Amino acid sequence: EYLQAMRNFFLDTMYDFYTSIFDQNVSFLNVQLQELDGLTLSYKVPWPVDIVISLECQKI
Amino acid sequence: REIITLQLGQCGNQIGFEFWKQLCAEHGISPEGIVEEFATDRKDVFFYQADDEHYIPRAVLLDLEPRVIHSILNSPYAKLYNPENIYLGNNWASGFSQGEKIHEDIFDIIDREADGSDSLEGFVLCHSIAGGTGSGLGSYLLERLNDRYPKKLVQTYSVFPNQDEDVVVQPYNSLLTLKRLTQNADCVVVLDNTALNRIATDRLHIQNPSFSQINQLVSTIMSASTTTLRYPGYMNNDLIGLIASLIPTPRLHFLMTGYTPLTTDKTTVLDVMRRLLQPKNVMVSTNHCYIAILNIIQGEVDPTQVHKSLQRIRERKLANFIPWGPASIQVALSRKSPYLPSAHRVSGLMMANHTSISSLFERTCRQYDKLRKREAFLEQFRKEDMFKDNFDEMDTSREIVQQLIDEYHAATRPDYISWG
Amino acid sequence: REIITLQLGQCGNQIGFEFWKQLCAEHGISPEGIVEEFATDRKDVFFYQADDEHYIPRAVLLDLEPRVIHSILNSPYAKLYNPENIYLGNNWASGFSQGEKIHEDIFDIIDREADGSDSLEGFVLCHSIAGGTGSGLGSYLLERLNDRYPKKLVQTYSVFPNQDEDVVVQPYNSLLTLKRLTQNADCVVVLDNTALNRIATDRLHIQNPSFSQINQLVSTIMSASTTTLRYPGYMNNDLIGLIASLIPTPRLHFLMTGYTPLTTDKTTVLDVMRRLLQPKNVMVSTNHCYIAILNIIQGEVDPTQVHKSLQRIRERKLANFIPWGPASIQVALSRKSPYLPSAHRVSGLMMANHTSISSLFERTCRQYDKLRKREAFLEQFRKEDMFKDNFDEMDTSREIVQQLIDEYHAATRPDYISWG
Amino acid sequence: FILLKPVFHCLNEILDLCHSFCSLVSQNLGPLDERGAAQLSILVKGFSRQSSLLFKILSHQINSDLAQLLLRLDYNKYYTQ
Repeated sequence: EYLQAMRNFFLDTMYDFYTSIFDQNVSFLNVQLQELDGLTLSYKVPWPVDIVISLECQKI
Repeated sequence: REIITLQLGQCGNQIGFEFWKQLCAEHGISPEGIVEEFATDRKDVFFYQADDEHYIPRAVLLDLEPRVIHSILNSPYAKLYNPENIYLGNNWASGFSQGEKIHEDIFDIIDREADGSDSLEGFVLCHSIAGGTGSGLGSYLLERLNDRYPKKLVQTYSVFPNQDEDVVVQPYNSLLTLKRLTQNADCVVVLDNTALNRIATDRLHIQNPSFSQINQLVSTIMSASTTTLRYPGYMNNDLIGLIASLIPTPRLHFLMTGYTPLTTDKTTVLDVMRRLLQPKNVMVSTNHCYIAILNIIQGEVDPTQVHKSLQRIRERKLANFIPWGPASIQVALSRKSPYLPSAHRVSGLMMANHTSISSLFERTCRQYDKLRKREAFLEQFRKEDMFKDNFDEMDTSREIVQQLIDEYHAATRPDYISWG
Repeated sequence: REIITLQLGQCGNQIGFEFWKQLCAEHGISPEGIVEEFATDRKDVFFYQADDEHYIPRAVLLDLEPRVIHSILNSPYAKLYNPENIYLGNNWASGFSQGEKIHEDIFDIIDREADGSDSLEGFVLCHSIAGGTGSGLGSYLLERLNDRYPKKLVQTYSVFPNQDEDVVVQPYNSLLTLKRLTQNADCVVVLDNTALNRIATDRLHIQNPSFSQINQLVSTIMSASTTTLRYPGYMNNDLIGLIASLIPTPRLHFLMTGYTPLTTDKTTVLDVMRRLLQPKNVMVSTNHCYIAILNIIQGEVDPTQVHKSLQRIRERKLANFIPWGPASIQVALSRKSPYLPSAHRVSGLMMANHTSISSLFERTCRQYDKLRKREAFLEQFRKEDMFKDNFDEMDTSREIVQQLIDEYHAATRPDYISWG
Repeated sequence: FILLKPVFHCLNEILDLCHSFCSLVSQNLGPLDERGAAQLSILVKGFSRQSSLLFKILSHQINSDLAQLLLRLDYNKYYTQ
């Protein structure tokens, strides 16, 4: 469930997320979310899946 | 603590009757005074606890030359109150002079009721500005009340006379009344006649019977303003604690009110917050900016959603006010009353200090000055004449309201360290 | 984003009722408005989310002199929609004039619904060209909608009146309507009466009850056109992103549609692609050549086979179109809906811009000119008379449709750097 | 925030200054020219400084605690201070 959901939380829904960035503040985008070069990305990994899902996997 | 209500003026006695009827329906009270069969909640502020638990309303009706009081008399709700608190020209100075000569016995009635009450907090006033008989006598009583009781609170509910014209002398009367309201009152709740009339013509399709509906509107507003006291929570269950946040300075004490359903006979709190910040839900009419905003919610609320709603509405910046300092919105919660059928149970109220009413006052300041300049509209009334042969009290009130507008416009600026 | 539907004309209200019934059956919705017991999928475009999760259809029904609306009224599906959006001569100018005088309240209803919606994307139109009452009033409303909202999209579903004759004045009416559709609409979905009638007589053995079947056909087509929005994938889940590919130029905005099963009550995608390129699966009637072709597939698809199918059909050259430039076929995929029994689950749709409809328009251009030349077929209608005493608006529309046919035939040429 | 020592050790002063203010202001109903204003100015500057300091230390990990910062942060008043 986590594995399917992870690539659904980046790579629909995220199109709305990017259209706001199309037209600063990183906390603004979270609030817009919850209801071209560069960017920062972040998402917490829980421990029982962190023993399979790598941190460097998030980079790729 | 314990609050006594005073009601004067024809519309003021109308809304007082409607308010007491609304609270008798709201609480477990029969229209005889008897507690209902199915009656937890507090009735120990406006209702004396009598012998058969008779919640007798703590009200004093003041009138002269009664007409509508006779219609109050023949009613099933004429046995809820009137433990003999009823005591029997359209000029300000006329009502002032008439209240002058009978100040003693009505003050004796007030002292009688003060002795009847164990504690005291405030005298809330039902007033109609430039209502004819209510004008002048109401200012006189307001001055007397501020004189005799320097330890109590004065709240004023009143409507401001604007119907887009009628009476050529009423701006003078309302100006003198406003001078008295600025100096001799502690906090003022302002209402507009044309705004409520427009909303009544909006949501319904009436043109004449506006009084009968506006009574309901003001009753709902006033009861909503008191619900957290009437239905005990624990945030601001005193009047003074509520009023302390609303008044940022003793010169600005006029409060703008709304009501979230224009008609309520299952949206979330997020939606109706957005609705309430829209001015069509606001019932009182450079940039005009709020100083301090408060809201009160009563309904079926989830406690996490109010936090995230405050987050999102804060980020959306639908609060089009720029203060001069640190003042912000304040949230409050109240209980939905039983025994009343409510669809879309979420209902809210707003109390905000907004500068826009200055413009409305400025409209009257323009009008009165115009009629002062042409000088064909004072009409030479005799009560006005021996009360003041030179009519410099009108100049005094003009001075005060000019200072008031300047204080308003200094508050509009991003510093209030400078005054106006 | 959020799309509001408008429905007018007798056949337009028929297909609107059938469309809403089809979506209520398609989604987990009861015909009372209640969510079904077994209900993931989006209903947040055409269905308002009401108090008991009541997916109330975002629809405005416009009618005058109602007949079929009474049959809508006595239905179990009269409780799904109608939150009071229903508001109660066969000439274009008659319907134009009648819509002129009541433009305000219906525009007020539109603004009411716009306020009711949080977001907005488009107004999709259910229209019948030369349907009598629908003609003229529909053009008027289209002009009003383009005027008031320059930021929104307009989609038009309509049938083109051809039954091989009947009414001698309808080519005039359809010509004026086409002039309005060219200028005051953003994208047009065209349908032919005789083509759908011929297909209905083909796959079945009916001759009269064609309406009841054609409702199903258009409903299936329109729902298929919206399925990727209604059932969320991630390719073109906005209207505007879908429409952007389909329109190659603002002068050509008419879209040809098909449907891969002529009857669907286990072939592969390769077969039905070959079927869809055969014109018997196409439902709308030198060389005529497509400019741009799109297809949408919903079924049990293997993702490698679509690639190799595109290879083989590309090599077979069953795409008998010669463009003037780089435009090619585009593929899209959608989800097969649950709760509906489907044998041969693979079902597809096509959206293509084809020049052949110009000839159909030319047929009307021939007819109207013929009836203009003999001049015994205008019939001297009075609405047409005071609306235009010289009848030069018909000449204006003739000018526009001539320019349109010339633009068509310039697009047929292998350069569009030259115009027509 | 009692377990966290600096934020505790400035909110104490935030209470104490209000106590000193309320005691001082009740004394005279005319103006303070007897060096009540002298202490009041000191109190004003220290109040602004202390509030900004504690706010900067505070910015635990709960929704409502994050919420109460932003009402003061409407105009970044203690953040432009």
